[PDB]
Amino acid sequence: MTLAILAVFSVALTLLGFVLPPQGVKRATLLGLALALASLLLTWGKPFAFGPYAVDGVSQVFTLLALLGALWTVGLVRSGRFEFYLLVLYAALGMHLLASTRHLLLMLVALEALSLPLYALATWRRGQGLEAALKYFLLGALAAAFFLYGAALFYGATGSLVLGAPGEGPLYALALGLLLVGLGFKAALAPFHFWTPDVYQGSPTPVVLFMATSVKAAAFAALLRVAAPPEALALLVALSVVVGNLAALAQKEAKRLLAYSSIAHAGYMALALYTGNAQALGFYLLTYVLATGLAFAVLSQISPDRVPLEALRGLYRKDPLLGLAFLVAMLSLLGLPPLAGFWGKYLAFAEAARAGAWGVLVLALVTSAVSAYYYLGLGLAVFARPEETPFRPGPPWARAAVVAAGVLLLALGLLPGLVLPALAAGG
Amino acid sequence: TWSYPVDPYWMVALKALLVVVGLLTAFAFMTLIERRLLARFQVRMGPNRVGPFGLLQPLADAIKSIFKEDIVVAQADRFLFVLAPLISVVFALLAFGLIPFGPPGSFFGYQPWVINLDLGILYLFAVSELAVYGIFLSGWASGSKYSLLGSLRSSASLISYELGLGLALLAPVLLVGSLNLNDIVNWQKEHGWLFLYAFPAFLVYLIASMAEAARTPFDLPEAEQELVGGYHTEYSSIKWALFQMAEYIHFITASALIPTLFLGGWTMPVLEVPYLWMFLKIAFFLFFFIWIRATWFRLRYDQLLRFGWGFLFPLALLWFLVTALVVALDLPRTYLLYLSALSFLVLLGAVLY
Amino acid sequence: MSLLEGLALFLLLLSGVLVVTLRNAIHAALALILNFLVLAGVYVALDARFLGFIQVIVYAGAIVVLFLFVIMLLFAAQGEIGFDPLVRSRPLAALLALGVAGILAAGLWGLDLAFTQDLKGGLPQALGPLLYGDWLFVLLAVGFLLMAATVVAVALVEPG
Amino acid sequence: MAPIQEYVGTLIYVGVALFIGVAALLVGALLGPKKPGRAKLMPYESGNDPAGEVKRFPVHFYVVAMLFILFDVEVAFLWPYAVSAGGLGLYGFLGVLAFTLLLFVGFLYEWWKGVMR
Amino acid sequence: MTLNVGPQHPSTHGVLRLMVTLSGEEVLEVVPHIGYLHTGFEKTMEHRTYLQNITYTPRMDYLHSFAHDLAYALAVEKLLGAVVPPRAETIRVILNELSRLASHLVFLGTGLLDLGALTPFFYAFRERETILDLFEWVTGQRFHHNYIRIGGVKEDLPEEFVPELKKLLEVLPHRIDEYE
Amino acid sequence: MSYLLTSALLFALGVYGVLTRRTAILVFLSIELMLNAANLSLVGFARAYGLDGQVAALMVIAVAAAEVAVGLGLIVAIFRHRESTAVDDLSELRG
Amino acid sequence: REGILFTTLEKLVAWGRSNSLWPATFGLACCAIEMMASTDARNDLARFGSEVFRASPRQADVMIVAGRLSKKMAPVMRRVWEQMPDPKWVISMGACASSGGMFNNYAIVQNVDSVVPVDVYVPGCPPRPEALIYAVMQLQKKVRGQAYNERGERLPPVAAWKRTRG
Ligand SMILES: CCCCCCCCCCC1=C(C)C(=O)C(OC)=C(OC)C1=O
Ligand code: SF4
Repeated sequence: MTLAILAVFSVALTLLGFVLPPQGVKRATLLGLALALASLLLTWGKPFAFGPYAVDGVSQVFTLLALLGALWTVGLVRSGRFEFYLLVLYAALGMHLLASTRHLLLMLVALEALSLPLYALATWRRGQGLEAALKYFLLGALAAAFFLYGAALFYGATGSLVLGAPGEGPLYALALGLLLVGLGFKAALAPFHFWTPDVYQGSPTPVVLFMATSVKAAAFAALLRVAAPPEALALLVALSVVVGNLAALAQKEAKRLLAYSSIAHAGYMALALYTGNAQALGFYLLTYVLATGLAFAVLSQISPDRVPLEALRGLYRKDPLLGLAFLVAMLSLLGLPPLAGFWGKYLAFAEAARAGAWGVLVLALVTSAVSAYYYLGLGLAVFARPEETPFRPGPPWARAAVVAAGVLLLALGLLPGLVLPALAAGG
Repeated sequence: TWSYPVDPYWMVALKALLVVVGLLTAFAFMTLIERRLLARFQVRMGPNRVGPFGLLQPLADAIKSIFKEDIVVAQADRFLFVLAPLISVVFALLAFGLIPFGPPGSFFGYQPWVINLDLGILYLFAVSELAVYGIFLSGWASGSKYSLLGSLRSSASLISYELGLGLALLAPVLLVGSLNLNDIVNWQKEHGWLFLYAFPAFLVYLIASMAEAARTPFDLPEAEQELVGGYHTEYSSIKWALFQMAEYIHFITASALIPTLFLGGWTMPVLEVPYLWMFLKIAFFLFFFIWIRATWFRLRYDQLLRFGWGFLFPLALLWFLVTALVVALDLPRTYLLYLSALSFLVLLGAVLY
Repeated sequence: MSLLEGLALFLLLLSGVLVVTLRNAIHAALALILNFLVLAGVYVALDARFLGFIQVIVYAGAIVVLFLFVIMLLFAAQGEIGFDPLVRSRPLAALLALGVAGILAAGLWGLDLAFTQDLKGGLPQALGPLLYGDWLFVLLAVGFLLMAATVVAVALVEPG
Repeated sequence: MAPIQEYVGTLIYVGVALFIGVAALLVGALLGPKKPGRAKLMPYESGNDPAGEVKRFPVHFYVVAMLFILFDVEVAFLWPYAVSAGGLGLYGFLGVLAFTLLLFVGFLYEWWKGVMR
Repeated sequence: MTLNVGPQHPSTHGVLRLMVTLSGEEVLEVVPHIGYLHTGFEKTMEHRTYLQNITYTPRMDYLHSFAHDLAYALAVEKLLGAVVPPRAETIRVILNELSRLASHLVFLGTGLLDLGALTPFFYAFRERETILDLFEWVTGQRFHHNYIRIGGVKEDLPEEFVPELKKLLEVLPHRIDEYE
Repeated sequence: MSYLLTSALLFALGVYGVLTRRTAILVFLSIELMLNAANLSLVGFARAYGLDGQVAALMVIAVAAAEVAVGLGLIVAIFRHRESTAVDDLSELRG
Repeated sequence: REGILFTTLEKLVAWGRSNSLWPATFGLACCAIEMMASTDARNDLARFGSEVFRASPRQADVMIVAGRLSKKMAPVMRRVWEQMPDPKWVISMGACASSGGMFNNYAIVQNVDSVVPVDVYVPGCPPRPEALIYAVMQLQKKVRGQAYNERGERLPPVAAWKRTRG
């Protein structure tokens, strides 16, 4: 019964942007996303199913994450073009529809409906942004072709297009692989990750925030529904984490390195797919969403266009609260106690070990230890001597948001026993 | 095709050839009659010459068009230039057999039609798109950007109103419930003269029917009088003849389709003769359209697109939603009689201020 | 059946060869339109009739028309410009292409199925009740996708 | 349903018509003076450069055609609703109603933004 | 589109050459090119008798020619101090304004025809023919009539002319009202 | 089955298109070829498993149309001012 | 193949061409208004076969040269005559076209026969429209091979067949 509000506000603001200034359109978009969030809350553990549209714990949590990211990224952009926000609602709804169904075709429709406005919103006119959008677009359409051939061979392997069907042998495995190709591409799993670095470097910083949170959230919400076999899962995880972190070492730019860190984190998240707990993965993604939203909110306060690594140094001296929150986020992405990122890490690894895949887990853990190099080179430089650096010291909105995100990360590092019960169907 | 029989293959092919030669003769004589009607409109007179009554002019024209140096222009694409007229002619000739001229067996034994496909309007819609295909493909093929501009205008305008055609033609299918035209005709026999119910949509159809080269969008464009149109300005002997022939064929095709769908396809309430009344309504639409050929100016396709987009197609979709509302609630059909009568009275009475 | 079906498949295959081969955007587009015509023929052969005629109506009539318009407005006829050839990519991708064929061939061979069901022809008459009903939600989603795509393209140009 | 042989007949129709069409071209080809010269092949209008070399022509045609593809998709959706309407009752209609609004909004959108572009 | 709207094509009445610098459906800038009809009146008139020059003057503006012949007549009369009888003057203004209506008739015909509807070219021209007959009645020529003279006019109007002119003057107002 | 193997071959051909083609617009053409071959396979299995794949293929065609509209808008936007659409000339962003 | 050398076919095809003459006007000057009048609502060239009037040169056989031919305009006319389908005839309308007329000077070509093969001349200033009708009758009965000059000769039906074009 949230889709009602989403459709209403989307359609209304669509036309209203003609009569109303974009600022009022932004106010209405924020109110609409907040009301969708409230509707999600009041439906906590109250599944609502009309067609293949099925509201369950997975959809609930993951779409809540996407909503938080959307609210946050709308907070920053002051554009006098209301379109730059309308797509948000659109994009938001798309990702929601990605999570709330098991149907492959409607999943594809949701994929395109959320991905197109992403392709468009990366256009600040900046030349590199257009190259990024074009590369992302071509690879996305190729992945949609792969996923569609997977859906076709699925409908061949079973009379329905809903996951969980009995499933045949080699044909069903072939369909599973064809689906996993596109879904991992969308989720930044290797060797389907190439798009993410280019896209994150070219795209404007707040858009990269929205993507790296909500896109990955909804993508994994969809991925969990697949009957993903252990072997392909292991290969994707191994290659993803290895390539992501190793190549991340050499990066001199903040946003690109965050892209590689997000590839490695996709590798980490892909473990829970062994058992598909989706509760532990829910918590993992909550921690990651908080951390990345915070970090990219900081990056947006500094530079929407581009932020090199050295620019972030000395950030503490300007604002202590922001420097502390950024260091906390660095650890949360490293997965260090007593921070909730470590809770998500441990949860995913428990779900993996229960499935009995060991050597992949060993490689993943060694690579996560390797990651400390750049996690520190970003976390620790916070205190170093600031060189010449553009700084625009934000509004109070973003300050309070960053502080809340850091406090929530430290709290759920200390007290995860609050939310974790209410990440299943509502236990 | 629930209730309609099927003829042998050989008779199908021979009927095809017969309809081809009949369209040859018919469009030639209608070129004559357009010449004469245009002349009669402007108090000047037609060719009282090489006839006796003028009915030998098309033969002279056909003899001239051949031997007329069918030329392959250099700096123009070799193959597409040849191919395009064939496209425009073939896809214009076909998709006319579907139109029934009578009840089954009224062909002196077998069948008025050629084929009676279950999905008629979709086939017609496809070939309507493919005619413009041939036109502007020829426009490009000539390799003169002069003709390129004309082919672009052609495709843009004709395709816009080709869209509007669907939003118009929805309603009668809602009422009949079949996509075979003969069922629609029998529907028009029992309940009667579909257009009485669907006047507004019919209007946006008629205007849409003007777009398919008939005249007055008149930014078709013609080579004469403006930026020269496509599909000519480079064709000499047979291909230009083929283009204009196909244009006239689609002209009479639309002039025959408009009565069949909305008005009284032959199926007369009175005197019920198979062919003659259909041919009479065809000639009526031809005369009205030639009246238009003579009487009115151009549109420049900018205001034309503004008109079709803002005025025709919303009206068509509105009427379609009204009709679908009625059929879903099905309470009477009379509400449409009432609303259509009022719509016609309104669209007329606003003139007489 | 098989007699003409083989010929239709060979026409489809050759049309694909050209639509991936021909360097002239117009030649390619025309090969694609012939492909869609043959494809609608195949659809009709496969007891799904409405879909083939929509394929000719929409794709041929509407879209590849627009592609033609773009390649005529944007000359681009000799696509092989700005090479950066990477000649190694020519055979290699082909092998990968060959790869992506064999696996799929491997995926589907030795598979025989129930190719007999009483669809009673894929007329829109029988397609409606599924479409509006069980499938209505997908339809609303598609409509919303189209609304978003319109707004996207508009804001995509929107010169100021 | 409806018999398949009628569709087969449709193909035969083209086979004959196209053939006569090609025959016409052949006739036109054979009967001709065929005196090729440089000036006869010239594109147009007195010496060279009818249009010449300029920047790309207006994308407005692209706008119209994209509009057309989306709205023809709309029409292709509306036909199955057009045929089977009564059996689905008001419920069925309701969907298309909302559906229409969606694309109507699209149209209305492009109306309130306009294309001078 | 560096488009060459050629001389006499496309069907541009008054053969003229235009280099339309143009992208799309607007008009960036039209560079005109003329010289395709220069006949050399202002030169040949240096080699022709004054009386002879009435053979030259009307054939330049062929629509409103008698205004040219009239301007020439008046110029020479002022030059050498000639006196025009009032009857000559009256017939002069009558035939000149009659050719004015002829000019406007063909003007609207060619305007509507060149772009627009073809039918109303005929009716005006139909009326025009009566005008032309009038000239043929008095001058023996359709137009380009060699009638005026430096002193005055060639000869008197024949007996048959005046009723025809009254006929046309009685039918024209309804004709013009129709066109409007 | 011949039809579905043909779908496989056509999908492979469109893949070679996307890998091979230098210009954005022809890549998009190959993308449409791939999606439509997929819809062909959908039609075969819809004949097999009860008619749902037909409405599926219709919706897939609609989706392809929408993303075609947007992708062509983008292809225009990049190379309306810029030189040839050829995609190999875009290398500013490197790993 | 040129439509020649068979007793029946050549007569028949020449008959057809003669009666189907499609004019392509090359409008220059004041003769052209009388040329327009040759189709008006009092004397119409709407019977012999010249009703239809494709101003394009790709769709017409008969070229009516109506007016004074300034020399800058000569090569344009050269190409437009060359830009016709090959069975083409040139009619010289008005005094200015055939000879220099009263404009015997640097501005005008003193004989159109210089650039294009002139078939039929029609004097007058302007020639009455019916003089244009008689001119197209001359050309008509010419292409049938039914034309004799004051020397008595049968004249060849098509000029622009007798020139070593270049
Ligand atoms: C039925 C079509 C008759 C038109 C035939 C003549 C072609 C039009 C161009 C000729 C012309 C010229 C040269 C011309 O100079 C002129 O005066 C400016 C005209 O009309 C006002 C003309 O029509
Ligand atoms: S002959 Fe007389 S009417 Fe003809 S062009 Fe010359 S001056 Fe004009």
